Amino acid sequence: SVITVGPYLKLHQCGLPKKMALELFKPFVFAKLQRRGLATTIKAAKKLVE
Amino acid sequence: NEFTQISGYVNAFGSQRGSVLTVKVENDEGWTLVEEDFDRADYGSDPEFVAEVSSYLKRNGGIKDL
Amino acid sequence: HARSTGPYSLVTQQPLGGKAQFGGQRFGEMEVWALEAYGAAYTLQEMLTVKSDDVQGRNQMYKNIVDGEHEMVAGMPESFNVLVKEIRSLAIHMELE
Amino acid sequence: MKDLLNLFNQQRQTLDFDAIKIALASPDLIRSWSYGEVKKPETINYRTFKPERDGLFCAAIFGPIKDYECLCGKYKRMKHRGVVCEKCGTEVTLAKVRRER
Amino acid sequence: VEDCLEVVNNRFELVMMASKRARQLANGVQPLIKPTVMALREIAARRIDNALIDEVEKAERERA
DNA sequence: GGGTATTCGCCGTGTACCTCTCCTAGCCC
DNA sequence: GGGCTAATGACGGCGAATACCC
RNA sequence: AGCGGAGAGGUA
Ligand SMILES: [Zn+2]
Repeated sequence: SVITVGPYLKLHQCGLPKKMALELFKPFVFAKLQRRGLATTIKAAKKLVE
Repeated sequence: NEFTQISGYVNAFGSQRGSVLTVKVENDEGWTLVEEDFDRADYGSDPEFVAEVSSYLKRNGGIKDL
Repeated sequence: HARSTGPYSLVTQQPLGGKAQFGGQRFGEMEVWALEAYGAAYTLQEMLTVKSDDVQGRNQMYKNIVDGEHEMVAGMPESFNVLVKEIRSLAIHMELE
Repeated sequence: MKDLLNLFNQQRQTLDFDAIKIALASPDLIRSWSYGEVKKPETINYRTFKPERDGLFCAAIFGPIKDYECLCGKYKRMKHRGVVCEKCGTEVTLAKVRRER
Repeated sequence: VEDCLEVVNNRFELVMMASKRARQLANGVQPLIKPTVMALREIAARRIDNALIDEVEKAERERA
Protein backbone atom coordinates (compact mmCIF):
# COMPACT_ATOMS: atom_id res chain seq x y z
CA SER A 1 0.00 0.00 0.00
CA VAL A 2 1.03 3.64 0.43
CA ILE A 3 1.94 4.78 3.94
CA THR A 4 0.09 7.68 5.57
CA VAL A 5 0.73 9.22 8.99
CA GLY A 6 -2.12 8.95 11.48
CA PRO A 7 -1.96 10.67 14.87
CA TYR A 8 -5.22 9.37 16.43
CA LEU A 9 -3.88 5.82 16.96
CA LYS A 10 -1.70 4.27 19.64
CA LEU A 11 1.79 2.89 19.05
CA HIS A 12 0.67 -0.73 19.61
CA GLN A 13 -1.81 -0.56 16.71
CA CYS A 14 -1.82 0.46 13.05
CA GLY A 15 -4.30 1.20 10.30
CA LEU A 16 -5.48 -1.13 7.55
CA PRO A 17 -7.73 -0.68 4.50
CA LYS A 18 -11.06 -2.48 4.47
CA LYS A 19 -10.68 -4.19 1.08
CA MET A 20 -7.17 -5.36 2.01
CA ALA A 21 -8.52 -6.71 5.31
CA LEU A 22 -11.30 -8.50 3.43
CA GLU A 23 -8.88 -10.01 0.90
CA LEU A 24 -6.26 -11.03 3.48
CA PHE A 25 -8.49 -12.57 6.19
CA LYS A 26 -10.90 -14.20 3.69
CA PRO A 27 -10.50 -17.83 4.98
CA PHE A 28 -11.13 -16.58 8.52
CA VAL A 29 -14.27 -14.84 7.22
CA PHE A 30 -15.30 -18.12 5.56
CA ALA A 31 -14.72 -20.03 8.81
CA LYS A 32 -16.72 -17.47 10.82
CA LEU A 33 -19.58 -17.61 8.31
CA GLN A 34 -19.52 -21.41 8.52
CA ARG A 35 -19.53 -21.31 12.33
CA ARG A 36 -22.35 -18.75 12.58
CA GLY A 37 -24.49 -20.67 10.08
CA LEU A 38 -25.42 -17.75 7.82
CA ALA A 39 -23.94 -19.54 4.78
CA THR A 40 -24.06 -23.27 4.11
CA THR A 41 -21.25 -23.70 1.57
CA ILE A 42 -18.10 -21.71 0.85
CA LYS A 43 -19.45 -20.77 -2.61
CA ALA A 44 -22.50 -19.04 -1.13
CA ALA A 45 -20.28 -17.33 1.46
CA LYS A 46 -17.93 -16.13 -1.29
CA LYS A 47 -20.87 -14.82 -3.32
CA LEU A 48 -22.16 -13.04 -0.21
CA VAL A 49 -18.69 -11.54 0.30
CA GLU A 50 -18.38 -10.30 -3.30
CA ASN B 1 -17.21 -42.90 -14.31
CA GLU B 2 -16.96 -45.48 -11.53
CA PHE B 3 -17.05 -44.52 -7.85
CA THR B 4 -13.54 -44.11 -6.41
CA GLN B 5 -12.74 -43.57 -2.73
CA ILE B 6 -11.12 -40.33 -1.57
CA SER B 7 -8.78 -42.26 0.81
CA GLY B 8 -8.87 -39.29 3.18
CA TYR B 9 -11.98 -40.59 4.94
CA VAL B 10 -13.49 -44.02 5.52
CA ASN B 11 -17.18 -43.21 4.85
CA ALA B 12 -17.63 -41.36 1.57
CA PHE B 13 -16.60 -42.11 -2.01
CA GLY B 14 -16.81 -39.90 -5.09
CA SER B 15 -16.50 -39.82 -8.86
CA GLN B 16 -15.31 -37.57 -11.68
CA ARG B 17 -17.25 -37.04 -14.92
CA GLY B 18 -14.91 -34.54 -16.57
CA SER B 19 -14.41 -31.06 -15.12
CA VAL B 20 -17.08 -31.52 -12.42
CA LEU B 21 -16.82 -33.42 -9.14
CA THR B 22 -19.53 -35.31 -7.27
CA VAL B 23 -19.51 -37.09 -3.91
CA LYS B 24 -21.90 -39.37 -2.04
CA VAL B 25 -21.69 -40.35 1.62
CA GLU B 26 -22.80 -43.87 2.49
CA ASN B 27 -23.47 -46.00 5.56
CA ASP B 28 -22.45 -49.63 6.09
CA GLU B 29 -25.40 -50.80 3.96
CA GLY B 30 -24.26 -48.71 0.98
CA TRP B 31 -27.21 -46.30 0.89
CA THR B 32 -26.53 -42.74 -0.23
CA LEU B 33 -27.68 -39.94 2.07
CA VAL B 34 -26.74 -36.72 0.24
CA GLU B 35 -25.15 -35.98 -3.13
CA GLU B 36 -24.06 -32.66 -4.64
CA ASP B 37 -21.83 -31.31 -7.42
CA PHE B 38 -18.88 -28.91 -7.46
CA ASP B 39 -17.17 -26.95 -10.23
CA ARG B 40 -13.40 -26.53 -10.02
CA ALA B 41 -13.21 -24.03 -12.90
CA ASP B 42 -15.84 -21.77 -11.31
CA TYR B 43 -13.87 -21.48 -8.05
CA GLY B 44 -10.45 -20.78 -9.54
CA SER B 45 -8.50 -21.90 -6.45
CA ASP B 46 -7.02 -25.28 -5.53
CA PRO B 47 -7.00 -25.11 -1.66
CA GLU B 48 -10.48 -23.57 -1.66
CA PHE B 49 -11.63 -26.49 -3.83
CA VAL B 50 -10.00 -28.85 -1.32
CA ALA B 51 -11.70 -27.10 1.62
CA GLU B 52 -15.08 -27.21 -0.16
CA VAL B 53 -15.06 -31.01 -0.32
CA SER B 54 -13.48 -31.25 3.14
CA SER B 55 -16.35 -29.19 4.60
CA TYR B 56 -19.09 -30.95 2.61
CA LEU B 57 -17.76 -34.28 3.91
CA LYS B 58 -17.72 -32.79 7.44
CA ARG B 59 -21.10 -31.12 7.94
CA ASN B 60 -23.21 -33.86 6.29
CA GLY B 61 -22.54 -36.57 8.89
CA GLY B 62 -19.19 -37.59 7.41
CA ILE B 63 -16.85 -39.87 9.32
CA LYS B 64 -13.32 -38.49 9.66
CA ASP B 65 -10.01 -40.29 9.09
CA LEU B 66 -8.93 -43.32 11.11
CA HIS C 1 -3.65 -5.00 -3.79
CA ALA C 2 -3.97 -8.19 -1.78
CA ARG C 3 -4.39 -11.91 -2.37
CA SER C 4 -4.82 -15.15 -0.44
CA THR C 5 -5.15 -17.88 -3.10
CA GLY C 6 -3.52 -17.34 -6.47
CA PRO C 7 -1.85 -19.14 -9.36
CA TYR C 8 1.26 -21.28 -9.04
CA SER C 9 4.14 -21.95 -11.41
CA LEU C 10 5.30 -25.22 -13.01
CA VAL C 11 9.02 -25.29 -12.17
CA THR C 12 8.70 -24.34 -8.50
CA GLN C 13 5.34 -24.43 -6.70
CA GLN C 14 5.40 -20.72 -5.87
CA PRO C 15 3.00 -17.82 -6.44
CA LEU C 16 3.65 -15.29 -9.19
CA GLY C 17 4.72 -11.66 -8.88
CA GLY C 18 3.15 -8.30 -9.67
CA LYS C 19 -0.18 -6.51 -9.33
CA ALA C 20 -1.39 -8.23 -12.49
CA GLN C 21 -2.16 -12.00 -12.64
CA PHE C 22 -2.58 -12.09 -8.79
CA GLY C 23 1.09 -12.13 -7.80
CA GLY C 24 2.12 -12.10 -4.17
CA GLN C 25 4.81 -9.83 -2.79
CA ARG C 26 8.31 -11.30 -2.69
CA PHE C 27 9.74 -12.09 0.73
CA GLY C 28 13.21 -10.58 0.53
CA GLU C 29 16.52 -12.12 1.47
CA MET C 30 17.18 -9.52 4.17
CA GLU C 31 13.67 -10.00 5.61
CA VAL C 32 14.59 -13.60 6.49
CA TRP C 33 17.68 -12.28 8.29
CA ALA C 34 15.55 -9.71 10.13
CA LEU C 35 13.19 -12.51 11.16
CA GLU C 36 16.04 -14.78 12.28
CA ALA C 37 17.57 -11.95 14.33
CA TYR C 38 14.45 -12.13 16.52
CA GLY C 39 14.66 -15.92 16.65
CA ALA C 40 11.03 -17.07 16.20
CA ALA C 41 11.47 -20.27 14.20
CA TYR C 42 7.73 -21.01 14.19
CA THR C 43 6.85 -17.87 12.21
CA LEU C 44 9.82 -18.45 9.88
CA GLN C 45 8.95 -22.07 9.08
CA GLU C 46 5.28 -21.21 8.56
CA MET C 47 6.12 -18.30 6.23
CA LEU C 48 8.50 -20.33 4.05
CA THR C 49 7.14 -23.88 3.71
CA VAL C 50 3.43 -24.23 4.51
CA LYS C 51 2.49 -20.85 3.01
CA SER C 52 3.86 -21.03 -0.54
CA ASP C 53 6.34 -23.76 -1.41
CA ASP C 54 4.66 -26.98 -0.23
CA VAL C 55 2.23 -28.72 -2.57
CA GLN C 56 0.46 -30.45 0.36
CA GLY C 57 0.90 -27.96 3.20
CA ARG C 58 -0.73 -25.17 1.19
CA ASN C 59 -3.90 -27.28 1.10
CA GLN C 60 -3.58 -28.68 4.63
CA MET C 61 -3.24 -25.25 6.28
CA TYR C 62 -6.26 -23.98 4.32
CA LYS C 63 -8.26 -27.05 5.37
CA ASN C 64 -7.24 -26.55 9.02
CA ILE C 65 -8.17 -22.85 8.90
CA VAL C 66 -11.57 -23.44 7.25
CA ASP C 67 -12.43 -26.50 9.37
CA GLY C 68 -11.15 -25.33 12.76
CA GLU C 69 -8.51 -27.81 13.88
CA HIS C 70 -4.85 -26.89 14.44
CA GLU C 71 -2.41 -29.58 13.26
CA MET C 72 0.25 -28.64 10.71
CA VAL C 73 2.59 -30.98 8.83
CA ALA C 74 6.18 -29.93 8.16
CA GLY C 75 8.01 -31.23 5.11
CA MET C 76 10.59 -30.47 2.46
CA PRO C 77 9.58 -27.91 -0.19
CA GLU C 78 9.30 -28.66 -3.89
CA SER C 79 12.08 -26.19 -4.77
CA PHE C 80 14.69 -28.30 -2.95
CA ASN C 81 13.44 -31.32 -4.91
CA VAL C 82 13.83 -29.34 -8.15
CA LEU C 83 17.34 -28.30 -7.06
CA VAL C 84 18.42 -31.86 -6.24
CA LYS C 85 16.93 -33.15 -9.52
CA GLU C 86 18.90 -30.43 -11.32
CA ILE C 87 22.11 -31.35 -9.47
CA ARG C 88 21.55 -35.05 -10.28
CA SER C 89 21.55 -34.16 -14.00
CA LEU C 90 25.18 -32.98 -13.76
CA ALA C 91 26.68 -36.47 -13.07
CA ILE C 92 27.00 -35.60 -9.37
CA HIS C 93 25.33 -37.94 -6.89
CA MET C 94 23.32 -36.13 -4.21
CA GLU C 95 21.06 -38.19 -1.94
CA LEU C 96 19.07 -37.02 1.10
CA GLU C 97 20.67 -39.26 3.72
CA MET D 1 -4.34 -31.77 -17.71
CA LYS D 2 -6.74 -31.61 -14.75
CA ASP D 3 -6.89 -33.84 -11.67
CA LEU D 4 -9.60 -33.82 -9.01
CA LEU D 5 -9.27 -36.90 -6.77
CA ASN D 6 -5.50 -36.39 -6.42
CA LEU D 7 -5.93 -33.20 -4.37
CA PHE D 8 -7.01 -34.96 -1.16
CA ASN D 9 -4.13 -37.48 -1.03
CA GLN D 10 -2.70 -36.22 2.25
CA GLN D 11 0.25 -37.61 4.27
CA ARG D 12 2.12 -39.09 1.30
CA GLN D 13 5.71 -38.15 2.22
CA THR D 14 7.54 -37.81 5.54
CA LEU D 15 11.12 -36.82 4.53
CA ASP D 16 12.75 -37.80 7.83
CA PHE D 17 16.54 -37.68 7.50
CA ASP D 18 19.66 -36.65 9.39
CA ALA D 19 22.44 -35.65 6.98
CA ILE D 20 23.09 -34.65 3.37
CA LYS D 21 25.76 -36.61 1.49
CA ILE D 22 27.21 -35.70 -1.92
CA ALA D 23 29.68 -37.69 -4.02
CA LEU D 24 30.49 -38.64 -7.61
CA ALA D 25 28.01 -40.53 -9.78
CA SER D 26 28.82 -44.01 -11.04
CA PRO D 27 27.68 -44.89 -14.59
CA ASP D 28 25.62 -47.76 -13.18
CA LEU D 29 23.83 -45.26 -10.92
CA ILE D 30 23.00 -43.11 -13.95
CA ARG D 31 21.84 -46.17 -15.90
CA SER D 32 19.61 -47.25 -12.99
CA TRP D 33 18.25 -43.74 -12.35
CA SER D 34 16.93 -43.40 -15.91
CA TYR D 35 14.00 -45.16 -17.57
CA GLY D 36 15.21 -45.19 -21.18
CA GLU D 37 17.40 -43.63 -23.83
CA VAL D 38 16.83 -40.97 -26.49
CA LYS D 39 17.89 -41.14 -30.13
CA LYS D 40 15.99 -38.49 -32.16
CA PRO D 41 16.07 -34.78 -31.24
CA GLU D 42 12.50 -33.49 -31.54
CA THR D 43 10.76 -31.80 -28.61
CA ILE D 44 7.44 -30.82 -30.28
CA ASN D 45 5.90 -32.55 -33.29
CA TYR D 46 4.40 -30.25 -35.91
CA ARG D 47 0.98 -30.41 -37.67
CA THR D 48 -0.35 -32.39 -34.65
CA PHE D 49 -0.12 -31.97 -30.87
CA LYS D 50 1.46 -35.22 -29.70
CA PRO D 51 4.78 -35.87 -27.92
CA GLU D 52 7.53 -37.29 -30.11
CA ARG D 53 8.50 -40.92 -29.58
CA ASP D 54 12.03 -41.21 -28.09
CA GLY D 55 12.53 -37.45 -28.20
CA LEU D 56 13.21 -34.63 -25.75
CA PHE D 57 9.55 -34.48 -24.67
CA CYS D 58 8.71 -38.18 -24.88
CA ALA D 59 6.05 -40.40 -23.33
CA ALA D 60 7.68 -43.85 -23.37
CA ILE D 61 10.66 -42.56 -21.37
CA PHE D 62 9.28 -40.01 -18.89
CA GLY D 63 5.50 -40.36 -18.78
CA PRO D 64 2.14 -39.17 -20.07
CA ILE D 65 1.32 -35.57 -20.90
CA LYS D 66 -2.26 -35.93 -19.57
CA ASP D 67 -3.14 -37.27 -16.14
CA TYR D 68 -4.47 -40.87 -16.10
CA GLU D 69 -4.51 -40.86 -19.93
CA CYS D 70 -2.40 -42.36 -22.70
CA LEU D 71 -1.48 -41.09 -26.17
CA CYS D 72 -3.80 -43.14 -28.40
CA GLY D 73 -6.78 -43.72 -26.12
CA LYS D 74 -6.84 -47.46 -25.52
CA TYR D 75 -6.64 -47.00 -21.73
CA LYS D 76 -8.43 -43.80 -20.67
CA ARG D 77 -9.73 -44.60 -17.19
CA MET D 78 -8.50 -44.46 -13.61
CA LYS D 79 -9.34 -48.13 -13.00
CA HIS D 80 -6.34 -49.19 -15.15
CA ARG D 81 -3.10 -48.43 -13.29
CA GLY D 82 0.39 -49.58 -14.21
CA VAL D 83 -0.72 -51.07 -17.55
CA VAL D 84 1.38 -49.96 -20.52
CA CYS D 85 0.27 -50.11 -24.15
CA GLU D 86 1.93 -51.83 -27.13
CA LYS D 87 2.22 -49.07 -29.76
CA CYS D 88 3.06 -46.30 -27.26
CA GLY D 89 4.04 -47.65 -23.87
CA THR D 90 3.18 -45.08 -21.21
CA GLU D 91 2.76 -45.91 -17.54
CA VAL D 92 -0.74 -44.79 -16.50
CA THR D 93 0.34 -43.04 -13.29
CA LEU D 94 0.02 -39.58 -11.75
CA ALA D 95 1.16 -36.37 -13.43
CA LYS D 96 3.78 -35.87 -10.68
CA VAL D 97 5.99 -38.59 -12.20
CA ARG D 98 7.14 -36.26 -15.01
CA ARG D 99 9.30 -34.27 -12.55
CA GLU D 100 10.98 -37.05 -10.54
CA ARG D 101 12.44 -39.42 -13.13
CA VAL E 1 3.42 -9.29 27.58
CA GLU E 2 5.04 -7.18 30.31
CA ASP E 3 3.68 -9.16 33.28
CA CYS E 4 4.95 -12.47 31.87
CA LEU E 5 8.58 -11.29 31.98
CA GLU E 6 8.69 -11.68 35.78
CA VAL E 7 7.20 -15.17 36.14
CA VAL E 8 9.68 -16.81 33.73
CA ASN E 9 13.28 -15.94 32.89
CA ASN E 10 13.32 -17.25 29.30
CA ARG E 11 11.15 -15.64 26.64
CA PHE E 12 11.37 -18.60 24.25
CA GLU E 13 10.29 -20.94 27.05
CA LEU E 14 7.31 -18.62 27.57
CA VAL E 15 6.50 -18.81 23.84
CA MET E 16 6.72 -22.62 23.87
CA MET E 17 4.64 -22.79 27.07
CA ALA E 18 1.92 -20.60 25.55
CA SER E 19 2.09 -22.72 22.39
CA LYS E 20 1.57 -25.88 24.46
CA ARG E 21 -1.32 -24.10 26.20
CA ALA E 22 -2.88 -22.96 22.90
CA ARG E 23 -3.23 -26.53 21.60
CA GLN E 24 -5.72 -27.34 24.40
CA LEU E 25 -8.11 -24.38 24.15
CA ALA E 26 -8.73 -25.07 20.45
CA ASN E 27 -10.14 -28.54 21.15
CA GLY E 28 -12.23 -27.20 24.04
CA VAL E 29 -11.03 -26.49 27.59
CA GLN E 30 -12.85 -24.35 30.15
CA PRO E 31 -10.69 -21.28 30.91
CA LEU E 32 -9.36 -20.15 34.28
CA ILE E 33 -10.82 -16.65 34.67
CA LYS E 34 -9.19 -14.99 21.42
CA PRO E 35 -7.25 -17.86 23.02
CA THR E 36 -3.93 -15.96 22.84
CA VAL E 37 -4.94 -13.15 25.22
CA MET E 38 -6.67 -15.65 27.54
CA ALA E 39 -3.58 -17.89 27.63
CA LEU E 40 -1.34 -14.88 28.31
CA ARG E 41 -3.65 -13.79 31.14
CA GLU E 42 -3.61 -17.32 32.57
CA ILE E 43 0.20 -17.27 32.44
CA ALA E 44 0.49 -13.79 33.98
CA ALA E 45 -2.02 -14.65 36.73
CA ARG E 46 0.52 -17.18 38.16
CA ARG E 47 -1.90 -20.08 37.72
CA ILE E 48 -0.66 -22.09 34.72
CA ASP E 49 2.77 -23.71 35.08
CA ASN E 50 4.71 -26.58 33.49
CA ALA E 51 3.21 -29.22 35.80
CA LEU E 52 -0.46 -28.40 35.18
CA ILE E 53 0.09 -28.30 31.40
CA ASP E 54 1.63 -31.79 31.60
CA GLU E 55 -1.32 -32.91 33.76
CA VAL E 56 -3.91 -31.71 31.21
CA GLU E 57 -1.82 -33.22 28.39
CA LYS E 58 -1.72 -36.59 30.19
CA ALA E 59 -5.47 -36.37 30.81
CA GLU E 60 -6.05 -35.62 27.11
CA ARG E 61 -3.79 -38.52 26.07
CA GLU E 62 -5.62 -40.86 28.46
CA ARG E 63 -9.10 -39.61 27.46
CA ALA E 64 -8.32 -39.66 23.72
C1' DG F 1 69.02 -25.85 -9.66
C1' DG F 2 66.09 -21.87 -7.50
C1' DG F 3 63.30 -18.15 -5.61
C1' DT F 4 60.42 -14.77 -6.50
C1' DA F 5 58.80 -11.29 -10.91
C1' DT F 6 55.48 -10.22 -13.91
C1' DT F 7 51.38 -12.36 -16.30
C1' DC F 8 47.03 -14.70 -17.42
C1' DG F 9 42.74 -16.12 -15.81
C1' DC F 10 38.71 -16.50 -12.41
C1' DC F 11 35.63 -14.11 -9.07
C1' DG F 12 32.29 -10.42 -7.82
C1' DT F 13 29.43 -5.75 -8.17
C1' DG F 14 22.04 -3.87 -2.66
C1' DT F 15 16.70 -4.58 -1.98
C1' DA F 16 11.61 -4.27 -3.53
C1' DC F 17 7.77 -2.27 -6.68
C1' DC F 18 4.92 0.03 -11.20
C1' DT F 19 4.24 0.52 -16.64
C1' DC F 20 5.29 -0.57 -21.90
C1' DT F 21 6.86 -3.88 -26.25
C1' DC F 22 9.05 -8.18 -28.44
C1' DC F 23 10.25 -12.71 -28.97
C1' DT F 24 12.73 -19.38 -33.84
C1' DA F 25 13.13 -18.01 -38.72
C1' DG F 26 13.62 -18.56 -43.36
C1' DC F 27 13.47 -19.69 -48.27
C1' DC F 28 12.75 -20.76 -53.30
C1' DC F 29 8.22 -21.20 -55.41
C1' DG G 1 3.54 -13.74 -49.41
C1' DG G 2 4.08 -19.35 -47.72
C1' DG G 3 4.65 -24.16 -44.94
C1' DC G 4 7.10 -27.23 -42.98
C1' DT G 5 12.38 -27.73 -41.80
C1' DA G 6 15.92 -27.38 -39.59
C1' DA G 7 31.89 -6.08 -29.43
C1' DT G 8 36.50 -2.28 -28.35
C1' DG G 9 33.21 3.40 -22.23
C1' DA G 10 34.85 -1.51 -16.12
C1' DC G 11 37.62 -2.11 -11.91
C1' DG G 12 39.78 -4.29 -7.87
C1' DG G 13 41.52 -8.73 -5.49
C1' DC G 14 43.57 -13.50 -5.46
C1' DG G 15 45.61 -18.03 -7.23
C1' DA G 16 48.43 -20.86 -10.80
C1' DA G 17 52.37 -20.79 -14.69
C1' DT G 18 56.45 -20.05 -16.99
C1' DA G 19 60.78 -17.69 -16.59
C1' DC G 20 64.65 -14.97 -15.84
C1' DC G 21 68.75 -13.39 -13.32
C1' DC G 22 71.61 -15.57 -9.58
C1' A H 1 -7.48 -21.48 -20.65
C1' G H 2 -2.72 -21.07 -16.19
C1' C H 3 3.01 -20.90 -16.22
C1' G H 4 9.05 -17.96 -19.70
C1' G H 5 13.14 -14.75 -21.09
C1' A H 6 15.12 -10.10 -22.89
C1' G H 7 15.13 -4.21 -23.85
C1' A H 8 13.65 0.69 -22.06
C1' G H 9 11.41 4.21 -18.55
C1' G H 10 9.94 5.82 -13.10
C1' U H 11 9.27 6.07 -7.47
C1' A H 12 11.75 4.66 -2.56
ZN1 LIG I 1 -1.15 -45.94 -25.93
